[PDB]
Amino acid sequence: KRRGKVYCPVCGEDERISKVEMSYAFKLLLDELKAMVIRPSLRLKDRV
Amino acid sequence: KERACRHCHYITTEDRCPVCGSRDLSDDWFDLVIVLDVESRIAKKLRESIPEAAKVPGKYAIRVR
Amino acid sequence: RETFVDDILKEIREIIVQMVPREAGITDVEFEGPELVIYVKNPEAMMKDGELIKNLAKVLKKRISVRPDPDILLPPEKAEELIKQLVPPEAEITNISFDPSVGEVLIEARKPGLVIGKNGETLRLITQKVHWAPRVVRTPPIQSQTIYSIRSILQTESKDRRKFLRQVGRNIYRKSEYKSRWIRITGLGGFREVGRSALLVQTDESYVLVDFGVNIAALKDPTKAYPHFDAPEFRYVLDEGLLDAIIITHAALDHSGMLPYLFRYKLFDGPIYTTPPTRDLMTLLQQDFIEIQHMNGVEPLYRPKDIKEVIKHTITLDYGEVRDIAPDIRLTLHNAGHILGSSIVHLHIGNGLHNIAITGDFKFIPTRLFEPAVSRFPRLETLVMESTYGGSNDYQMPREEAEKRLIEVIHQTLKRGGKVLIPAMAVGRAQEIMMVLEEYARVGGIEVPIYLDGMIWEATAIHTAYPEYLSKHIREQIFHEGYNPFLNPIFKSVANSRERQDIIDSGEPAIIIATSGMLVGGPSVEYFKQLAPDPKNSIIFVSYQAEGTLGRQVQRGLREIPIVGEDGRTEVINVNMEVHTIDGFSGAADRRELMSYVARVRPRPERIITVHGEAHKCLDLSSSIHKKFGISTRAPNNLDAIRLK
Amino acid sequence: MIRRETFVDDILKEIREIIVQMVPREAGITDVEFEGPELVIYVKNPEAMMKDGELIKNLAKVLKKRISVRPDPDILLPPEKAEELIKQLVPPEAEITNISFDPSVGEVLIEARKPGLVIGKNGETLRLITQKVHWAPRVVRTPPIQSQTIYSIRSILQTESKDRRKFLRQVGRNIYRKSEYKSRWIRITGLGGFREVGRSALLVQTDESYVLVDFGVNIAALKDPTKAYPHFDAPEFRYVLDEGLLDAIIITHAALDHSGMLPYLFRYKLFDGPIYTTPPTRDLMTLLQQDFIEIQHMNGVEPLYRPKDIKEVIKHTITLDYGEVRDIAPDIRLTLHNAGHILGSSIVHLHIGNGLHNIAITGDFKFIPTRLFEPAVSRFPRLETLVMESTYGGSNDYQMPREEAEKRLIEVIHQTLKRGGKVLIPAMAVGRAQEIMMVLEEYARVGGIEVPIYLDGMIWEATAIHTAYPEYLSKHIREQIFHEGYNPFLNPIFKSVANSRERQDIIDSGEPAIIIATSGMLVGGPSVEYFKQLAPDPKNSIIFVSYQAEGTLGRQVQRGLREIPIVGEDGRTEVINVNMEVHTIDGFSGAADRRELMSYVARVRPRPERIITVHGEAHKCLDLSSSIHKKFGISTRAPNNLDAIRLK
Amino acid sequence: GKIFTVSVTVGQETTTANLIYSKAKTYNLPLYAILSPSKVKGYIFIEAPNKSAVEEAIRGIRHAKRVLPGEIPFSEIEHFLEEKPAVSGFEPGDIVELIAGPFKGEKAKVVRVDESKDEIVVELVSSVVPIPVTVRGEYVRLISKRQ
RNA sequence: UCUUAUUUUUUUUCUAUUUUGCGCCGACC
DNA sequence: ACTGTCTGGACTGGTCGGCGCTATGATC
DNA sequence: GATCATATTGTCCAGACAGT
Ligand SMILES: [Zn+2]
Ligand SMILES: [Zn+2]
Ligand SMILES: [Zn+2]
Ligand SMILES: [Zn+2]
Repeated sequence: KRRGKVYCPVCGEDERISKVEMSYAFKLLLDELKAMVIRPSLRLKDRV
Repeated sequence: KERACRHCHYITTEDRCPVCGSRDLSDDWFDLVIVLDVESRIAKKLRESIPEAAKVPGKYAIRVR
Repeated sequence: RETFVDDILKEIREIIVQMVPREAGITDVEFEGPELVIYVKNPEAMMKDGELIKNLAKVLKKRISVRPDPDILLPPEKAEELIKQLVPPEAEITNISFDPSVGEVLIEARKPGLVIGKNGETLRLITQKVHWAPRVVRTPPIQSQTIYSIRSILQTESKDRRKFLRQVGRNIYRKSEYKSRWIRITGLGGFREVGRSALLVQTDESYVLVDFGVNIAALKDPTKAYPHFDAPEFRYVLDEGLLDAIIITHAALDHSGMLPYLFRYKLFDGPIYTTPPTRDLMTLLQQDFIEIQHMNGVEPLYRPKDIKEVIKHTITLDYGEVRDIAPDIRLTLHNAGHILGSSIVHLHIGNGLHNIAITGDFKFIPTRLFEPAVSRFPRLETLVMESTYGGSNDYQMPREEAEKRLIEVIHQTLKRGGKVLIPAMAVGRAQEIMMVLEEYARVGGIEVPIYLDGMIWEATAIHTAYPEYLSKHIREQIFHEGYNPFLNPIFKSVANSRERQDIIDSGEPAIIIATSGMLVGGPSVEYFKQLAPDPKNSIIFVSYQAEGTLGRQVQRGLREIPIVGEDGRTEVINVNMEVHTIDGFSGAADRRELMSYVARVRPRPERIITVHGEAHKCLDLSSSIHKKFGISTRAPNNLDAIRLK
Repeated sequence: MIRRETFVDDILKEIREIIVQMVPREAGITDVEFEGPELVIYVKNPEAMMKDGELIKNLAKVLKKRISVRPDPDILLPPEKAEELIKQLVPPEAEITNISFDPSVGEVLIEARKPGLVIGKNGETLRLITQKVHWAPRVVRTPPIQSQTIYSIRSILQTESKDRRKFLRQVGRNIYRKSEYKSRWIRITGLGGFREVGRSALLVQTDESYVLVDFGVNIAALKDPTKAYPHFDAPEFRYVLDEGLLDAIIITHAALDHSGMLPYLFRYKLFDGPIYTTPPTRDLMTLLQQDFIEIQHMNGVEPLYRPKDIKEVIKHTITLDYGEVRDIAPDIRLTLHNAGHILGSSIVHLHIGNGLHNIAITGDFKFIPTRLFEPAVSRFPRLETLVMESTYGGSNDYQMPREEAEKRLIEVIHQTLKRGGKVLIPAMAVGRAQEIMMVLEEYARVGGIEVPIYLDGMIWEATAIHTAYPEYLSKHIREQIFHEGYNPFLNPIFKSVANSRERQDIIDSGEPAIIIATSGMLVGGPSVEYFKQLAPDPKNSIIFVSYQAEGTLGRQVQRGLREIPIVGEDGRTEVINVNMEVHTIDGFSGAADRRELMSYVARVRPRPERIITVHGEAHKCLDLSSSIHKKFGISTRAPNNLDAIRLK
Repeated sequence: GKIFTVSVTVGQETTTANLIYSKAKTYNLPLYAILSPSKVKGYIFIEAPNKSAVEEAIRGIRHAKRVLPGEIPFSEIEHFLEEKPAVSGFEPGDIVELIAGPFKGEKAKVVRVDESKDEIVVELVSSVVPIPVTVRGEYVRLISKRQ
């Protein structure tokens, strides 16, 4: 918010970032998987 | 207080040093070493590094600052 | 180094028991900062009259603090009742706090004059009847968050503050009155340049730092943003911990910006002597600087805990109070007149050996807000002077017609129903504009409200908390009369963005005092954006405008300024409101003012060092003073040492 | 020594790469290292290096460093075979005296009477010697007059070769700890000798290096340590000494005011590192320190330092020649130019940055061509700041010309020695005594006198050093030494006395002679003995050439008092009638007067931006600075002690 | 004499060693030697003929957890009883972390290191302006070796 | 009677807008 | 190729209400 | 007295595995 910009720290990619609506429980599950040394890669798809 | 000698590196509670008979005492010291036997290997290692240390059973040190 | 503090304390106790009556019961005599603290068991016989205390202070040359011994102490729940009964009800006491570790009672009251006493006898009577050494502080009529935070920090950290004060007193009096073999002045910054000022007074015994600051303009270049840390003398002083004290001339980023940086990396652990208004304004400005540095995306210079440590290591000195800050160096502060708490630093080295007067930022003409700068000293040998407006053609217009033009522009703007937006600094010109507006509205000229936004309310509250540091007219109005110029009902403060939006949408005429002259941040940008399309409004600039900023762009006559709006799209500001530039409210001394200060200073200094300004301006001012008065003038660069004696 | 960043690995790698790309692979380069300001290259086959003389010059120009090519220790001829090969190769007229070997670095030291024949034209012999010996040679001059000081210094250097080599390697690593660096700021601070005479001390401070110049002691106020010693309480000096950041020390000339405090640092281990100077300055300053500690020991006061720290100073001394540019710091280049004050007196030229700034510290110097020393070099490649002495910067400081003083001395000798008297000329061992005896020898060259001249005291050592270093003398003396077969210092009229028997015999003989003994202002030595034993004699005249300090025997004699109370050993006081004749000719001084200083300021090239006047009285320094500013318009300053002036 | 390891509470190894020494003095134990280096935290070394004597000597002390079954060769602890300054092995240009002092929990880079004064000079990497500070040689720890 | 070192101009403000977890017990559908 | 044995995982959901716990032996 | 590092390491069903 201070910089006002969205970027991927592991990768860079200051341009190709998309907003995804999902449950906060799913975000917590992804955080748990990352803490368990598991990398979930979300392959985004167009809504149409 | 707790003080350690600078010559023989002995740890004593009172002012007098009853092992080497010197009048230099340091309030800062680390590496407490306990000697119980004359022939013990760490006592021999202390002797070759500090010729005036590890002569009698007690407390000693390698470096004094 | 060797310390003779024990022998000095023993001889001081011997002198006391020779002079002070035996029945007083002297138990302990110690050093707290630059003052001498004596603990007694029978304060009734100690201070039957103030003549004995005055004689003791004159003989010992110490700030005598007589406190009851902690062996006897009245209970706080009863001591509060006795203090309330003893203090007249006219002085509205707001808070009473007790320090039992060292017997002290802090009385935060709205009228400290009645609590302190006609000649200080009320404090003696209170500490006689209740057995608690009193310290009176002023309750500000306008509540201030920074002052309350500073007081809470000083109260909750009484143990650390007392230990620091005791160690400072032990370090100061390590030896008796010492005649220095040599005195040297070194400039680590602010020499032939503007900003990042830093002065070093060096003797064979003690070293003193003066107004350590930062350079906002050259913040992109670390070499020019900060005072030179590669100076061998400064490296030696900081490395061996020989810095006896730090003195801040006035609260500004070029004079106090780099102060918390030393405490961030534990490079300094001594005291910082400054006036209370300077201390509070310096913490406010440092907090603001850290906030905008953290917003801009760059790494902040220091954490707020470093500012808290600076507060814990700050010693408050009033105007005209002489204190021993080093075994050969005495320090006093005089009214500079630039901003609130601005102090000209007079350093007396030796017993008449040398005297240095560092003016810093100051004003010589009598302004409405502050008294004129003090041009009289008991002794003066070296004078370090600012050269911000030292050029030959640098002639600021007089204040009278400048304020007349401002008043008439405001009147014409409000006649057509427009809104007046006045961008200004956080301190300095803003409060002067408030005073001018209050004087204009007191006679019935304008009845519209005046809105103060963006930390100007905090500066106004700090100004209210210290009225004795203001001008003679304001002091007369506040103390002798029952009217406070800052407490006018026209002055209003916002609470959130909703109140600002209500003010903007309001159709009635109003005057808005913004927070940023450049219109870079704060509510100034929002007010400019939401009031520019209306042609009835007007904007008045009271400060210089920097290139590349919104303020300079709108001052240059740009009728359409493209800016980055929301959604990442360029939105234009159609500026149809009137633009005015009245730069006659600057708090810096004019070239004529500097010449008058040089001509009217008493006694005439042996040498004058022109600093705090551009190199050409400094050289021109030094040459002009040398040609006019014949005084030896020097304008050295950075890392230049001058041997005064 | 202290430990620094030491980025010398990358610099050495770049130097090795350039050498490989330039020097042919047949040479077989093995090692490249730094010894002080010198670059040392060890190669497997030196038989493919000096076949063209331009290769070494081109390599030195490309690398911008002095290159000393030495063979590897593996390829080393036996010392006897190498010594006999060197002796047979050189011409017999070279007269090689001593040959010393150092197999650790494979270096031969050849002390010879005529170094020019050994070196040859453009070093063509010096390289070719290696082509038959496979040893790196270095030639020094054996003086015609045997010198104890020079021989002792050479023996100390040879016996301590390992420690000297380690110290040189450490100094070279410290010098090149960074690449070509431009300093952000340059300042100079006067720890001593500023607005005062004696105990001079200059400190040049940059953001990377700190250089000390002309560190010395004051003997006028030796009872007070504050007024006699340089300011050790200066924060910059304390920071430099505590952290060991003093990169180098340069001595302007050999004097107590410029080299007295040098052994004090080594006695208390305050500073360790290189001391850059000229060989005559080093030898004469060692002699001066030795006599200073001897005086302190005989006076009953505690000596300032022992001879062991003097030997340590000798072991930590790097000798440079006139006009030689050397790297003493990552940003500072040091050059020594002729000064003309005394033998080995060097004007210091510090070039800081890549043309960023240039400082010229003249110190004591002379501009007129003296009979023994060449005039000071008034031309520099670049000049921005000039530091010059102001000992005679007063308005009335206009000394008579040297011709008048020489005529007065010659006529005084003529009217005194025709009556059978013995002229006594007390003078300093390093100062104007050499000029006096040069004038006497020139007068004796005509044939108008045949009397002997006795060099009692330490004058013999100074004359031996002068003979060992004739290239530092004037152009006329250098011509007469090199391109002509006669030595003015080797005149048979010069005699040396070793003990008291010969001096007593020549005192009691009554034959006319000229005695030149060193005692300062008759504070102690052979000169006071000569005066006491020649006081009843009325047919001889004493000559005073230097200033006489108040309260001394020389001032009492100059005042004309006929009853001089002189204390003696074993109790009591030796008070006798004095029939001595007193003359005062203050014209042989090696200090430039006001006119010479103004001429040097006018004729210096290029004109410096600022001129700093030091090494003189406060009023004299202020008057000289004001006169220069009024005449030439240069911004002149006369700072006091502990004053830092930022240059750039 | 065989070397065994005794695990103790961190920060009070010297107190447990002194307690074991007092127990050996007042209880006639066949203990040959006891060593407690300051650098090693939470463990002490005991030279004894067998591990049984070690576990008997440490028995009864609540601050002595257990005795490791293995036997430490003397070459592993030979370097512990050697006179060597803590500043040795530190070269300028690397990065260190300051364990104690006013700069506690700070990373810095070594600029100057000397063994005579048992001190080292470090420049803070987090400081925007380079200001060298001095700190005791035993107060730093090497994190990455570089020149 | 003698070697191997170099030398110079283009970046700006004194500051700012609704307590989890663990475990137990009981009851209801 | 069969056969008994060792190891691992799950044990319907939801709700109302309560009870109770989440530091301490040295150090100056 | 007020603080401070450390604080131990019931059954049943199904899949995999030595043994004969
Ligand atoms: Zn990515
Ligand atoms: Zn002992
Ligand atoms: Zn300022
Ligand atoms: Zn001199």
